[PDB]
Amino acid sequence: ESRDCHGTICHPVNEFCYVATERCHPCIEVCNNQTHNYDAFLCAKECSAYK
Amino acid sequence: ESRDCHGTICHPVNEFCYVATERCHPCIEVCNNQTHNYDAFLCAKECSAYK
Amino acid sequence: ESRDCHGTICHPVNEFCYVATERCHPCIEVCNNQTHNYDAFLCAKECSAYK
Amino acid sequence: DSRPAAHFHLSSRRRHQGSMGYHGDMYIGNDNERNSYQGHFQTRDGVLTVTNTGLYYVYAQICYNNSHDQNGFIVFQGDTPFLQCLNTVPTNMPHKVHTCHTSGLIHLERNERIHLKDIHNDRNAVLREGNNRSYFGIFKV
Amino acid sequence: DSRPAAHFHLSSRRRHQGSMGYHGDMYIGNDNERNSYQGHFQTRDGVLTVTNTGLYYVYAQICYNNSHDQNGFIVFQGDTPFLQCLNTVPTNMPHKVHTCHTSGLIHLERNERIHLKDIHNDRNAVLREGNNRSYFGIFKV
Amino acid sequence: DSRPAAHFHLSSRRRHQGSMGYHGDMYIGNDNERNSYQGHFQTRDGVLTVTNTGLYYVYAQICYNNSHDQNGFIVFQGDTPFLQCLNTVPTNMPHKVHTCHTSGLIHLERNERIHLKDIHNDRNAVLREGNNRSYFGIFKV
Repeated sequence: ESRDCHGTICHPVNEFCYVATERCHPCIEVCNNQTHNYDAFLCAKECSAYK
Repeated sequence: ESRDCHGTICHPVNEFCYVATERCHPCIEVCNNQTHNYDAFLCAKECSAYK
Repeated sequence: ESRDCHGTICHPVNEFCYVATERCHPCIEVCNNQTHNYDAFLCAKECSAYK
Repeated sequence: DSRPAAHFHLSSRRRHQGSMGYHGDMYIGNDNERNSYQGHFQTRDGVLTVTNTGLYYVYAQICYNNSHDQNGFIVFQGDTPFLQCLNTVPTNMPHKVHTCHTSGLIHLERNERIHLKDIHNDRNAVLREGNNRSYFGIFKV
Repeated sequence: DSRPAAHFHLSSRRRHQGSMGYHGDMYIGNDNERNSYQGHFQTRDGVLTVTNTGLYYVYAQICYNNSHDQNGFIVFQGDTPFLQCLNTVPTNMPHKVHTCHTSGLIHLERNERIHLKDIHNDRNAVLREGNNRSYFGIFKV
Repeated sequence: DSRPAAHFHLSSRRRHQGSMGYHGDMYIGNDNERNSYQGHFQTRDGVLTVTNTGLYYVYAQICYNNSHDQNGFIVFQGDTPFLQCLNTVPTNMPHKVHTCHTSGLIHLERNERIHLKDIHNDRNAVLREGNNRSYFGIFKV
């Protein structure tokens, strides 16, 4: 599994390479149910190892 | 008076059908003096029964 | 030194005429290190008298 | 020499009551000094009238400078809302400045009209002579 | 009479799997009633195919109405992302509505294709018949 | 074959000092590989020079990716700010990405020039080869 996001290496479990920002993004922002940024598809596909 | 906002029925006194969001909107957001969203025209025309 | 920003006179030390807003702007917003709006070039060129 | 194309600097607004509950302020545009469209367009009270039927590309931009979370405007084809732009800028921060730009193709028949209206009333926007922040224009394709 | 120009009202979306990991939803556009481009364009499944090689100007706009901080879409030239629009609207406020508009020149050879896809999946956007908030169009220059 | 039309991928920026206190960074654009405008445009140091007088439609887009509340850029007609785009994205959230797009008609006489400059200095924006997030272009109407 490659965490290379435009040269920056994301955290192997807590981060993913977000297409919108082209930066490493915290998995908690898309995997948490209470937050307004919850995205089930992104959490399932980009943050499999999270939690 | 019709509170039908794209099929959703707004609260008869506390809500109005907001043209910008095409959703039911709280009257307090446009009728409160302290808030930065205060709109006297909208409050007068859309939220007559509020307060 | 002219603090005339579209007819509005800015505070001589604590404000500057911001090109983006065309309004008087607080120098602390661009001169403070902790804030996310810190701009060293703007602080140096627009807020020489600040602090 | 005249050509069906024009660029307008939005210089003022007028209160206006619409066909179907659209009571937002009507934006008024001043000609750019190099505009020349005699026999192709006619403009009165912020309404542009097309002389000959054709397919026209229109662009419109309003630069808002107020505290409200939601802002936007409408381009009307006759009395029908055709193009629209909307911005959401949250929080109570006083320094909110943002441009809202949209465009599209509008087939206009002879004597058909377009005009530009805000969604809200008494919303501060940048309006001035030779405006380089809020403008709108049209040209035949 | 037919002309290589068209305005499309974005009326629905479809799940779509792309060439290079672009799995965002594909936007589907309905013809404006005054469209007439027989022999210039062909449209199937949200993909527009160009009949003759030429230089085309394209504009695209999606009006988002969801809670997410980041939203955006892509205009594809073949299977290559060419034009893009992105908005950041922060805070957990429920009333987020904003249009994202972009445009550009795309040189298209004969039988080359363009299509419109969101960056995300299952993001609420304004999609309806005669849409005046999300639309996209094209005309030859 | 050459035509007065071009699409530019914004690939870098340069420090630049303007006529009237406009000291924002100058954006530099690379040709799209299908550009062909010999005898219609000339480009040096981010300044585009028009060969023949005419009415040109220009579009410009910068995709910002920084923490600042306010961002924007200017399209210059000669040394006069003509078109502008501005975005306000509040809060201290680190993940701010947004495109700012504007366009308009610019009547350019022979040897007149246009160029693209940011309002600020050292603001991070998306700049790269074959840029599909920040671009600008022009074509004669």
